[PDB]
Amino acid sequence: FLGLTLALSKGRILEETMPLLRAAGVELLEDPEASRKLIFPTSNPNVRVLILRASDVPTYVEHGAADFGVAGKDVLLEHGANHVYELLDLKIAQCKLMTAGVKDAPLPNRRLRIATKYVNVARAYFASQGQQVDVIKLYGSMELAPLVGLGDLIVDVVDTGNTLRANGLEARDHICDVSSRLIVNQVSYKRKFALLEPILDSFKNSIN
Amino acid sequence: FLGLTLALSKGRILEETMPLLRAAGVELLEDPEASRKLIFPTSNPNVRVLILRASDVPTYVEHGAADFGVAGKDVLLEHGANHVYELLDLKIAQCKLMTAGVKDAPLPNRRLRIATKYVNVARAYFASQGQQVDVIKLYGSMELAPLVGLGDLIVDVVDTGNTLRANGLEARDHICDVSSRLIVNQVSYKRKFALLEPILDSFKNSIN
Amino acid sequence: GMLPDGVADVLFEDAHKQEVLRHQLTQQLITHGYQLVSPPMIEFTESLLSGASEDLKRQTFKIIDQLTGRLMGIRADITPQILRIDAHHGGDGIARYCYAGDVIHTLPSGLFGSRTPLQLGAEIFGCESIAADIELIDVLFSMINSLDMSAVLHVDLGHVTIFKRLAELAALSASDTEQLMQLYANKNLPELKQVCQVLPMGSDFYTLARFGHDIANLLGRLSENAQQDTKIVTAIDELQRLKAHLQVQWQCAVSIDVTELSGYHYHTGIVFNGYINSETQPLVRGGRFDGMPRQATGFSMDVSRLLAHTQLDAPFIVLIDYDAFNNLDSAQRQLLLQQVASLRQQGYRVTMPLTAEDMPVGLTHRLSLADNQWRLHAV
Amino acid sequence: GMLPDGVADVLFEDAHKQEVLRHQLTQQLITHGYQLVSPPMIEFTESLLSGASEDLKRQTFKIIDQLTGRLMGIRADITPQILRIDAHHGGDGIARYCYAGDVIHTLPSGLFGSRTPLQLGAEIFGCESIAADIELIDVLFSMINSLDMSAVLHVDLGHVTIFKRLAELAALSASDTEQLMQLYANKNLPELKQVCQVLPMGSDFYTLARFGHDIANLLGRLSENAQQDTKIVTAIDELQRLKAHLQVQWQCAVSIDVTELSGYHYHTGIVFNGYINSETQPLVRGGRFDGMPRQATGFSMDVSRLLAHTQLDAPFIVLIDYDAFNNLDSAQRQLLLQQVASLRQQGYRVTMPLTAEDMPVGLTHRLSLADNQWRLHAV
Amino acid sequence: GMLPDGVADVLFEDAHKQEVLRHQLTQQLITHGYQLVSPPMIEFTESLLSGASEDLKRQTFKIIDQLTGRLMGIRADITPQILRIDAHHGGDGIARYCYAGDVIHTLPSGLFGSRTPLQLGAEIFGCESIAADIELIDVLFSMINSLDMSAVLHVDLGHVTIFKRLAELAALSASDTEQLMQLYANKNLPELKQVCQVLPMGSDFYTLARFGHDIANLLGRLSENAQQDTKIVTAIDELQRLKAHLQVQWQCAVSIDVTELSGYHYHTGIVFNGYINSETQPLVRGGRFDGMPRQATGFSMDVSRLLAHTQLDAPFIVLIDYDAFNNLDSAQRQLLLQQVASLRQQGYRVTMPLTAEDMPVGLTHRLSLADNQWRLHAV
Amino acid sequence: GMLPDGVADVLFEDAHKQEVLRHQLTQQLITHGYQLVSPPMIEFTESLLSGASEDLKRQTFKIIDQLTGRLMGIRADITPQILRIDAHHGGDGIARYCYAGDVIHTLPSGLFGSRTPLQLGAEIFGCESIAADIELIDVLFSMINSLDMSAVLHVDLGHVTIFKRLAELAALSASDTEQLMQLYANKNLPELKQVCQVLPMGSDFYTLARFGHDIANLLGRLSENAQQDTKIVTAIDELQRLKAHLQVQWQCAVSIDVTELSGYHYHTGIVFNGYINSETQPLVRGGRFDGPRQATGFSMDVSRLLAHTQLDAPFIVLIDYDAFNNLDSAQRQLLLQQVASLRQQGYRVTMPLTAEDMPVGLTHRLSLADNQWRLHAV
Ligand SMILES: O=P(O)(O)OC[C@H]1O[C@H](OP(=O)(O)OP(=O)(O)O)[C@H](O)[C@@H]1O
Ligand SMILES: O=P(O)(O)OC[C@H]1O[C@H](OP(=O)(O)OP(=O)(O)O)[C@H](O)[C@@H]1O
Ligand SMILES: [Cl-]
Ligand SMILES: [Cl-]
Ligand SMILES: [Cl-]
Ligand SMILES: [Cl-]
Ligand SMILES: [Cl-]
Ligand SMILES: [Cl-]
Ligand SMILES: [Cl-]
Ligand SMILES: [Cl-]
Ligand SMILES: [Cl-]
Ligand SMILES: [Mg+2]
Ligand SMILES: [Mg+2]
Ligand SMILES: [Mg+2]
Ligand SMILES: [Mg+2]
Repeated sequence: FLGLTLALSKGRILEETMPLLRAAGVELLEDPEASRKLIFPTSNPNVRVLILRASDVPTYVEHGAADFGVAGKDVLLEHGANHVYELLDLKIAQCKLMTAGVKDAPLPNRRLRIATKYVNVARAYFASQGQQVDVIKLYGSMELAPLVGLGDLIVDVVDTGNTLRANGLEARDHICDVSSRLIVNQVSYKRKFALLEPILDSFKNSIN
Repeated sequence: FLGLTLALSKGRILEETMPLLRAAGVELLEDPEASRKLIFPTSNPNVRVLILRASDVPTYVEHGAADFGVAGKDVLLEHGANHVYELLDLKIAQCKLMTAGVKDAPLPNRRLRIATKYVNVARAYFASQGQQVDVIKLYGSMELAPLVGLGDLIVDVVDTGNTLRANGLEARDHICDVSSRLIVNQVSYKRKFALLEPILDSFKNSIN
Repeated sequence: GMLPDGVADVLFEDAHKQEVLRHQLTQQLITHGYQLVSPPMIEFTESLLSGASEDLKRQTFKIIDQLTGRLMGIRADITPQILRIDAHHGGDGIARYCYAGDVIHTLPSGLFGSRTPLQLGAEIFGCESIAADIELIDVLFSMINSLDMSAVLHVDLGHVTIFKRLAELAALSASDTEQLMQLYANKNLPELKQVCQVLPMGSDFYTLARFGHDIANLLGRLSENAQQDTKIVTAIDELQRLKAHLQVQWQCAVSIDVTELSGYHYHTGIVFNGYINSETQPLVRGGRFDGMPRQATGFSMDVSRLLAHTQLDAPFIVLIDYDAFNNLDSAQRQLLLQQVASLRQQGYRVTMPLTAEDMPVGLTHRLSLADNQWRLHAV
Repeated sequence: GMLPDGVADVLFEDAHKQEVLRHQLTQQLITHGYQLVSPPMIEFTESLLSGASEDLKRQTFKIIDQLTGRLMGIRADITPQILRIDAHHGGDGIARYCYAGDVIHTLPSGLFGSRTPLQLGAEIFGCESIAADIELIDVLFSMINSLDMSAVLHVDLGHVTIFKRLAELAALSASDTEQLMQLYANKNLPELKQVCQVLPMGSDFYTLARFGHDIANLLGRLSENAQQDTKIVTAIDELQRLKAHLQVQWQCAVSIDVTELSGYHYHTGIVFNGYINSETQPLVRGGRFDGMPRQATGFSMDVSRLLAHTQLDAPFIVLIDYDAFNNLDSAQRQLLLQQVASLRQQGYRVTMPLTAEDMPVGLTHRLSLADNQWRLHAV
Repeated sequence: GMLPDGVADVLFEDAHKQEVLRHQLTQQLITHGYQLVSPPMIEFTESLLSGASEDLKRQTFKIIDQLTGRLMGIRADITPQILRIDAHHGGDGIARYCYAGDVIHTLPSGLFGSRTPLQLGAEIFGCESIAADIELIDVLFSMINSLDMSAVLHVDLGHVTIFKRLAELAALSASDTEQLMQLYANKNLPELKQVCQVLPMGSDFYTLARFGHDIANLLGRLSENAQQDTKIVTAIDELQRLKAHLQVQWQCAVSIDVTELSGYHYHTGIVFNGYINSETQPLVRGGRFDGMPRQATGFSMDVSRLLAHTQLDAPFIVLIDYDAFNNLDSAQRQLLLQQVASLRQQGYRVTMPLTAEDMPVGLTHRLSLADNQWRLHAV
Repeated sequence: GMLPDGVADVLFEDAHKQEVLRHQLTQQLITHGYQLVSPPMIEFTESLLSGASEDLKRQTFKIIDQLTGRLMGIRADITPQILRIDAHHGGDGIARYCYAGDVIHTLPSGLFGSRTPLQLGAEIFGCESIAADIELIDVLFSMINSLDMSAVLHVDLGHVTIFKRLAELAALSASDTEQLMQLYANKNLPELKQVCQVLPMGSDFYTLARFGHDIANLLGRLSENAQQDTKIVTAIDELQRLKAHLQVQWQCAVSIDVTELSGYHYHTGIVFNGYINSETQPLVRGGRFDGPRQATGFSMDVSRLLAHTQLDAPFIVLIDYDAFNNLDSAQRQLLLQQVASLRQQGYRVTMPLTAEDMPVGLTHRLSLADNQWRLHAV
């Protein structure tokens, strides 16, 4: 395939990216949620789409299996964004990386245990605060971890705070601001700029 | 909580473990599918159940946040079952860890790229075959990886083979047999053996 | 600064508590007739790692003695130093020793473990009898009860002799032995059942992992050859006596795991692991070991791990009023200093202020001059 | 076994004495308002050797953290760890800290000096005033008097500011500054005299060495410019207040040496060195140094060097009679063990025998049954 | 056995090819007047990481010297060793060095990249002129052309002085400088445009990213303050001369990127990055650096990365027929061995067999006997 | 700047010579059928120190792989890596390997030894016959002779099988065996006499140290039990054969020491030590070792040949700065063509950056006289 391969995260990022893609002349020809297909054609025959789990988007782009992709800043910070160009902040899927604990519970005098997907971000954050922490990698939902004593705190993305409050947790510290970014493979940026540039301009103009 | 905490995986593990629990006198008080709850009480007031992503079950169990759990042997091999006891082959969700590649595509002569969830299993397996490999971690679905050239092979669990064949892939090498195992925290096994024994006996009786 | 992993400051009230604990437990051991020794942090590796397992050598940092060009180690374990001391001072009779000092480990022992424990321990040399082990148990439990914790110690008992004997009778290879120990550490009964079907006396090796917890019936489940082996019969009986003693004398919940084989190379008999609440790493480790032919048994614990489970009385933190102290003439100052010395002798923490802003952390009381008299008032 | 040079066992009664001293001196510091901290033995060199002298760097053993591959060290000095702790926890105000912990040195200081001292100390951060230095003296001599030694503590006072200020006012090169320090350290008056003839303010550098011991007249002996210099005037005044306080309040013999310039780069003012009898290396070293601009002043000492100058009362070492004990019924046993518990609470060291031959080292008394009553008899 | 990531065996014909490449490239550099030096794999960190960037420090494995206790490192870069050699042997004039040796990195740079490169390079010390950078280019392209590759080398020129000078003239804070560098690295023009609208001379910083590629018109796009800076003017002129020389003399495809600011701390001027085909990590890295005020410029490359792009003539792999050889009389064997020595001198790989089965790998010819004469026959 | 003890730069003409030596010796081994391999400097200790003796372990610097947390080692010996390579690539037949690379030691072995030798070697796997050992010797000596040194190689032969068999037959404990090795290590005959009197077959163990040098009569001096042992008879015979081969084929002065037992745990038979002049550390170490797969080989530190070898004086040419700058563009390209030819012949030609740019060791100037460039000696 000689065109561009676009890697997209499923769910909220997919939903908020569809308009930008529409404006750039790239619509999917079917609903990914109702499909067995893994590679999707688009209205532009020079572009195809992969629908991936969020944490796999940087992996496909950096190895050149996709030429470019859309991923949350949370995923890129945790993954390490070293081998891709973060060309554009798309200002979609805005949220916050935060620490969170059980509602009203005090910090225990012993060393803090953190349970989280965002293991590198957790260590990096608590390093800058001068706190020493034990960190436990989780792959799934984190809201349960404080409630059954796995960790004292979690690190997760928070938008409204409703998921935290519904599980008897509260947001504690703000780590950083998150939004979805366009990442580009370093080779693809040179070899396929002609194909890329119109699409990058259309995304840039949509964000205005 | 003074009783036992049981960590279960969603899906095939949960559905096939419910009967074993029922025979042991433990029934969930409501349906997990139609519930927002994370912690579930049972008909036995000394047992409560956690519903986790499969890869987190060994984590919760080894740290004692769960006293015991049901987990695929694939997940335990990948994670490392060094800090937990593997007491029983429950013989549910029987399948195989295998390599898989594109249908009829022969191996390239160059260094092989393996894309997989099962990074540690893959390294160990290809090391034992005297094969130098480049391993790429994936969190999501692995069937896409050979089709966009991310890797030459994948390592994944195979039962019928229908998911592979539906995506233009074929099973290649058998790595090992996999089934769900009953795991127990070491401290829990020592301290709460009186609570554990009847349930473990029930499970054993149900399986043999 | 940021400290290495498994390395923590103990600060302020926690440090004060650690000092109190260290001192109380040491004095208790002394008053039970254990001779306090305080060997140094470093020695030549010749002495410090004499007869050491591969585990202890990997755990010991090495450093260079510039005066001789020789290797030294920072101790990972005080027990090898007690061997050295006992060899020169101990004689052929019974000798008792205790100690409390820092040890350093290259890697943590387990999940988020400390690399800088405050190791406190007691050892009895020169007594073959199970009575020495029972004295250590009694001294340990007495020490534990003096701390008035709400945390509960669960005791797990093992006995390396049982497995070592079966290994010799079965004539197991080094690789078979290493495989079984690996499978025992994870109590991997499915794979152990497979491996044991193709091994000599494999029926017994499986039985140890499957039924080792049930110590009253373990002997009958073993093969005819293993039942005739006196050391196996003795080891099982030793386990039964300690179990009974712990339940009767101390109301202690005891579990048995005869496949507990960590420290295979240093342990020579009964082993003891005390777990605090549900914490993964044992608080107390002990058991029988080899002197240099000389019997030995002992335990040790990280004093630092007691800090989350113990409580001191709230301290009395007192500040003398700055203005009123400066208004005093020389003879009134000397009387106040006499009064302050007396309060300090009772355990009040009294600060003499350097300025009007000088404020001790955690202030509870002021010492204030009212009608030519100094009195304490709460803040 | 051979131990390395500067590395010794502290055993038995010496170990008991060291335990008592560490604890009592620590409790005294806490009662004077100093917060106990217990930093770890090992840190990353980044923090441990931040702003260190070349000597401290060379004195610090290096080791590799196997979890990061970064450099760590074994502390040779606790003070830099107190800086780290104070930077994070201290705030802007006054803060007091004390500590007692093992440090390790690559090379000994004195002839046959220790490389493994038990370093005990106290520090005050955030007070510019000489009052802080006087408080430290009060604390130090309160501790020394509690030791009830026959040995005499002689105190040398210096003040590095005097020489530093003269060197700045004299526009001394690094070369001349080094030469003067060498000559001061070696007490070579004749060469000092010659070298001073060709230096600006040379007579002042000579005056420090020749007449600095007479601190009451030193200011009037200096040149017009040095007499008027504010830091020199203050420094000399500080020496006089500190001398007067030591002799008057604490009955301590004080000598002045304003040419005491070791630790030139760490000391920022007054320096204190306490000597025990005629021993060459000071027991106590102290003075002003930098925090962080944060004021700091402190002292430290090797607790193990107090062992040879302190005494405890002879211990009571008791052995329960074996035969009589085993002959008791459970209620009698219970009565005896309460009586033994009371003895142990009073510091008696009571061994329960494991055999008829179980004999504690240094036995002083037998607790024997005679006429249905248990009593102590001297051996 | 499994090898670590970024660690590979180089085997057989690849090894032979690596040997030929290392030798021929070293000999070429020697013939251009570069002095070969072979510094060791390990050194004290004092020398090895003198004035090292933070990156180089992290990339260097640490080990302890057991003769001194001092810290050593396994070299991650040969250039600091060349500085050391030049400081002692180089004098004040021009000095030329080349080298070829193994270096180890703690982490790989590229995806599945090597941690064990065979680093080859050349450096010129003591020349300020652009002429020295031009000579290095001439030597590099002479070497590249000798390899007879079909792969095309694309050269990227930058010059760190331009941005550094703009940063000074704009009085940028560290955090502002770091933010611009991250945006340049990431090619984020839209966010760069926004950050540059709120910065002093932000229009020049945005110009570097948007119009740096066009070097002929770059000076004339910059502000008046930047156009008046001689260092910026010189830097741009240096870029133009190098570009012209690479197109004229070598017909090289040259891109300019003045936002190429990796190695911001070691580079001091003009930089070159040679890329092979479409591989992401540059094959050749070069540029101006400091001779810690000694001028230095150089380049290096991993020789092992040439292996995939170069070919040798197929090897002649000869087996002497075992049975026919052992039927020979002594005189016939001597004549055959003379023929074998002659073949070996011309680069034939002749195996003298130990057995009838002795079979070299990749056999191409047999030296067989046919009608009383020894000839090569293809298999 | 100062370097660690036993760590030396190799500089300038010595570096050039080291590179020539490395290349020539490697190419010689390749032309004798040895497969070149270049294993890495670092590996996991799991592979690198698989079945390693305590001395090899102590000599190996350990480091941590940040990617996995596992211990790696910097190689102190390339032979274990050849074993790994042979196990995967070499099959059941005969296989030949050669190598040349840097190895690193934690401590120097012996008086003022190097810790960073350039280790060059060759190994034959899969041949039990003494013929493989003979082939290695012939290769070795062919390499040594090609260097045209005036320095002389003395060979010392040993055979660990003789002592290993006597120790098994006598049923010695570990501590007795170790005591005999220490006494053998510095041939302490008086104390060996005492220790041997209390040991089983003690006169055999004393005979090795005392009469081991006289290999023709050694069998006749051993006890009747040792004389009946087939492996002892073969070992003594192997020593006689190699001694005769070295004398007849190579005119080599050979000494025998059957108590040469350093590397007791890796050597499985014949051992070979080559000494250059009177130097304390052998230049060449070799011997039989384990692969059940037979192996035998040698290695040497290439850097130790530098003091004993010489290359021809180099031709170091400087082009005249002023004449070069006065040339037009077409004339420049003709000179460069002429210079490219000089370089192809092995001349070292400096194109000057300045009029003061002078190469070290200048022998010739290239000078412009009557529209022609010619070489003149300085
Ligand atoms: O602050 P809130 O508005 O409650 O949103 C926060 C949620 O978003 C994230 O999950 P994600 O969006 O990946 O999954 P979800 O859509 O199922 O919550 C996160 O793990 C929380 O569950
Ligand atoms: O050989 P088959 O019978 O097709 O089954 C194999 C599939 O099972 C697993 O799916 P997963 O655990 O994600 O469950 P799912 O198939 O229900 O998604 C795995 O990821 C394979 O795709
Ligand atoms: Cl909240
Ligand atoms: Cl591309
Ligand atoms: Cl990975
Ligand atoms: Cl299939
Ligand atoms: Cl529990
Ligand atoms: Cl401990
Ligand atoms: Cl001290
Ligand atoms: Cl490189
Ligand atoms: Cl060597
Ligand atoms: Mg111990
Ligand atoms: Mg200090
Ligand atoms: Mg370099
Ligand atoms: Mg070797």
